[PDB]
Amino acid sequence: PISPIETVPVKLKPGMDGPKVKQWPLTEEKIKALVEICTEMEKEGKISKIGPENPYNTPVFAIKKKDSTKWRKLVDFRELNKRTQDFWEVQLGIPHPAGLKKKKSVTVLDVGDAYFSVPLDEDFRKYTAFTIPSINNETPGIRYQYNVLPQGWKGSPAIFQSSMTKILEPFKKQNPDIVIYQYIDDLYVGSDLEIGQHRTKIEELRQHLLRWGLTTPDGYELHPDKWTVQPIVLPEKDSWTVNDIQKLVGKLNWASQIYPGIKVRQLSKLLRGTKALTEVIPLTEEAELELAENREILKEPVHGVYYDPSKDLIAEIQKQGQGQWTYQIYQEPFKNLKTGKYARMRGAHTNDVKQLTEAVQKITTESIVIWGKTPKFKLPIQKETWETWWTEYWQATWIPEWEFVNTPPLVKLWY
Amino acid sequence: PISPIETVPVKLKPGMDGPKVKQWPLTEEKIKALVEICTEMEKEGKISKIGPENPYNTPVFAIKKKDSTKWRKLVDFRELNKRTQDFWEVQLGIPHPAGLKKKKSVTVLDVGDAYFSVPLDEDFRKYTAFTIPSINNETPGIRYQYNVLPQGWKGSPAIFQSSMTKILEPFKKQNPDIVIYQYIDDLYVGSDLEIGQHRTKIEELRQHLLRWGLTTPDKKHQKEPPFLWMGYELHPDKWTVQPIVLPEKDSWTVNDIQKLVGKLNWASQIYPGIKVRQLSKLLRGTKALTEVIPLTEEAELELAENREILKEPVHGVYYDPSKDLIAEIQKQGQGQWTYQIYQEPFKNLKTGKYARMRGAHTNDVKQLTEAVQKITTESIVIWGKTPKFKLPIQKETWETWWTEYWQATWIPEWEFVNTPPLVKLWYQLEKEPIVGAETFYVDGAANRETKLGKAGYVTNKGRQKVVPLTNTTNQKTELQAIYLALQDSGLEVNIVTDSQYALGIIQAQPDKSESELVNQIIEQLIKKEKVYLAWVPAHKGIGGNEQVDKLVSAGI
Repeated sequence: PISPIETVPVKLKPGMDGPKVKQWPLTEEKIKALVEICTEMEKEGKISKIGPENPYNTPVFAIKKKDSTKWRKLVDFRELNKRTQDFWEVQLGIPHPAGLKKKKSVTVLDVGDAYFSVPLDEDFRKYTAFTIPSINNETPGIRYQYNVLPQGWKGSPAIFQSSMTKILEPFKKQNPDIVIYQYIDDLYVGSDLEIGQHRTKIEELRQHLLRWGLTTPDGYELHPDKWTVQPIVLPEKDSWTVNDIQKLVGKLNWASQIYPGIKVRQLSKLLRGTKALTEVIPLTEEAELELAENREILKEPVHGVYYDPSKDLIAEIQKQGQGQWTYQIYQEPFKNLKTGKYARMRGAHTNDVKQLTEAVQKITTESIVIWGKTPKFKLPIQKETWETWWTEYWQATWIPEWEFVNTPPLVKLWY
Repeated sequence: PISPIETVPVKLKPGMDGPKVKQWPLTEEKIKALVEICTEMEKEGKISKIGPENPYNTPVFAIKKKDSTKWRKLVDFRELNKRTQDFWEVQLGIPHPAGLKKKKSVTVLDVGDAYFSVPLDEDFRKYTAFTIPSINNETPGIRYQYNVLPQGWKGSPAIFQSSMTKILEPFKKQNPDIVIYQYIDDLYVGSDLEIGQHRTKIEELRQHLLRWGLTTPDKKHQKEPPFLWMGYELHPDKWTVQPIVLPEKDSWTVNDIQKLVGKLNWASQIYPGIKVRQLSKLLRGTKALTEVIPLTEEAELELAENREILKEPVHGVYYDPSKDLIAEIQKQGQGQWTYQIYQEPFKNLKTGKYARMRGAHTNDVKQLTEAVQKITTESIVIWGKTPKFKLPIQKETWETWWTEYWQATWIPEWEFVNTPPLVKLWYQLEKEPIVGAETFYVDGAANRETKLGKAGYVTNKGRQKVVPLTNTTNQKTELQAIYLALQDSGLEVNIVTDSQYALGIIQAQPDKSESELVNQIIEQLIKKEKVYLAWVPAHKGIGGNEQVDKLVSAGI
C-alpha cells in the first residue's frame, strides 16, 4: 500500500500535449474483466473516476499471461511514453548488461505491482485517463485517471529505480554471478546454472521480493545461448537452366547492397543472348570461379555493422511458407544487426495473425535482452486486419511501435 | 427548474480569450418577442441580466418557423465553441435497436427542457453572455448571459450526459435488473416485471429525477406498443426506423444548411453512404446565419443522393443471447457485397451492404476478406461477440490464396454457402517456367518531358516489335509492353521484365482495376493457359533484356 511520499514532478516534452487516442471496441468477455479489475483498483484508491472535462484518453484492454489464468489489465501507453519527458539520467534501466544475452538461461518476472505504492504527481494525472467501452454504447463509458504510477508508463521504473536498486542490493551481494535487468514492468533474470537449479534461484528472488513487499507471480523462461543467425543461401541447381542463372544473378545483385565484394560478370555473360529460360546452360570453369567466391562472402559477418545507442531499431518480417517466417533488425538500411527465422507453426497454431503476433514478440524480447530497447516494426499485414486480432494472442506487458507494409519479391531473397 | 447538482468546471482553450462578437439589429416585432422570451428566461433563472463590466458578446437571431408552435431565440455560439475547451465524447457511436433484448414491459421517458435544467459553472458564465437589442434606439442593450447549459454551446451535450449518469447511478444500483438507457433527452426504461410493479418502478424514477430538478412531463410512453426512442419504433417483437424527411427548398440560409447537416449526421448513423462533405463546405465559406447561400452542383447532387438512400425502409427483430450469431455475405456489383446478420433464419437483426476501395488495383477474395473484417468489428460493437460466418467460396479456394499471398491474413470461423455468384480466382500464375513456350524478353520506356516512349519485345524465336506511345509515363509503357507479349502470343508464354512496378501489380493476381491497361492485361491473362512472369535487373548485361532496351531507349 501507498507509502507517504513526496511526489516527483513529471512534465510533458516541450510544445507537446497529452494523448487523445481512442478506444478500440472490446468484447463482452474482455469488458467484464476490465470492469472487475477497475472497481477494486478503485476501492484500493489507485485510480479515480473522472468527468468529461478531461480531454484525454488512452486505450486499455485485457490480455492473459498464460493458459487459463486471471485477466491482466494492459494499458497502451505508447503514445504517452513518446510525449513524456525523457528523464535526466536515471534511465528506465542502467548501462545495458552486456552479458544478459550470453546466459545459459533467463527468466522474466512481472515486477509491475511495485509501482502501486508510489503516488503520482497530482498534475500529471489527467494525462493518464482511460475509458471503458460499453457493449452497444448503452452506458456512457467508465472514465478513470490514475493516482499512482501506472504499470505501462516509462516514468514509473524511471522513478522507482532507486527503490528497486535498494530492494535488489542484497540479492546482488549474495549472488554476484546472476545477471538481472529491468525493462519497465519486467525483471530479466539470467544465470549460468542448470534449469532445475535455475528455477530455484528464481523462486528465491521471488520470496525475497515477496518479503520486501513485491508480489510477483510465477515466471517465464528463455535461453539466449541457443539463439542463432539465418544467412543468405545459394541453391543446388547452380548454373543450369537459364532461369536458374537468372534467379541466381538476380539474388546476388541485391546482396551487393550488403557485401559489395560479390561480382556479377562471370554469370551475366552466360546470360548473353536471347535463350529460352528452359535451357540447361554450361556451368563454365569461369562461373564456378565467381560462384564459389559468391558462396563464400555469404558465410561471413558483415563489415562496419555495430550497434549505436542513438538511433532507433527497426525490424521487418517476411511470411515465407509453411509456418515459417524471417526477420531483420537494423538501424540504417542494409546494415544488419540481426537476421533470423522464427518458425514454429502447424495445425492449431496455423493462424496467420496468431503466428505473426508471436513472432513480433520473440523479436521484441530479443532486442531488450540484446540491446535493451524495442524495435519499430514494419508489419506484413494490412492495418485493419492486424488491428482486429493482435490482442487475442498478445501475452507480453509491453507494446512495440508498428507500421504496416507490402512485401515486394524480398521473401525470395531471404529464405 | 435549475438542478442543484454539482456543476462541472469548464475551461477555454489554452490562450484564447472569450467571445466578443457584434450583434446585428433585427426587427421591432422580432426584437420585442426576443425580450419577452428573455423575460420568461430570466424569470426561471435560466439567464441573468448583466452590465457595463462584461467585455463579451455573442450574436442573437430569431428563426421565422415555429416548431411545435414556438418562435424562440436562436443564439450563435459558433465563435465560443471555438474557444471552448475540448471535451470527450465517451462512446464508440450511437446505439442500435438490434442490440436490445425483449423486455416484457417498456417505457420511454422524455426529458423536458433537459439542458435548461442542469446548471453551468458560475465562472464560465461571463462567456455565454449575449444581448437583446433595443426598439427605441434611444435605449441601450438588454444584456444577458446563461446560468444553465445553453442550447447550442459546445459542452452542453457532454455535461448533461454526465449530470444524468450521476443522478441515475443511485437508482440504478437498487434495482439491478431494470435496464435504463440514455441518449440526449430520451430515457429508455425497461424490465421483466408486470405493468403494476413496473409502473411503480417508473414512478419511483420520475420522482428520483424530480428531486434533482429534472422534470419528466406527462408525455410518458405509458405501455402502448409503438415506443419512439431515437428515431425508431420499438414494437412488441420488431423495430422499425421512423422515416427521415429532409427539407425541400430552393432558398437555403447558413442556418438552414446547418440544421440539415446535423440531421444528416444523425441519419448517417442509422443509414450508410450518406455524405455531408460538400454541403459542409458551404458553412466554412460564409458567415451570419441569416444570409442565404446557394448550393453548388456537388452539394445539390449530394441532397438528391442521400434522400434517395433515406428512402429504403429499414427494420429488424430483437436480440436473443441464448442463440448463435450468424452473418451471411454475398457478392454483387463487381465490388458490391451484401451481408445479413441473423439468429433465427429469415429473422434479420442487421442488414447492410459493403463496398470499398481495395486499393488502386484489387482482388475478389481480397475483397470478401475485408468484408468479413468489417462485419466482425460491427458485431463486437453491438453484441460484444464475433458472429459465425457463412461465406460463398469453396474451402480450398481460400486455402490456395493464403498459401500463396505474401501478406498474412485471416478469416474467423466460417461455413460454405452453395449460392450463385461464387467468389474465386480467375488465373493461376505458374511457379516454374513452361518447357517449350515462347520466351518474350519485354521492355518499354518513355520521356517525362515528351510523354512519348516505346514498348515491345524480342522473343527467342527471333521475333521483334515496337510501337510508339503518346502521353504515357515512364512506367505505364512498361505495363503496356507486357500487354503486347501477351496478345502476340500463344496459349502459353514465358514473359520477362525488368519492371519491379509491374512484377508486383501482376503478382498479386488482380481481378479488377482503375487502370484500363492493367484491366486489359487481366482479361488476357485469364484467357491464356500457362503464363510465367519473371524478373531480372535492368541496366545490365543479362539476356535479351540487354538488347530490347536499345530499341526502346532514347539517345542510345
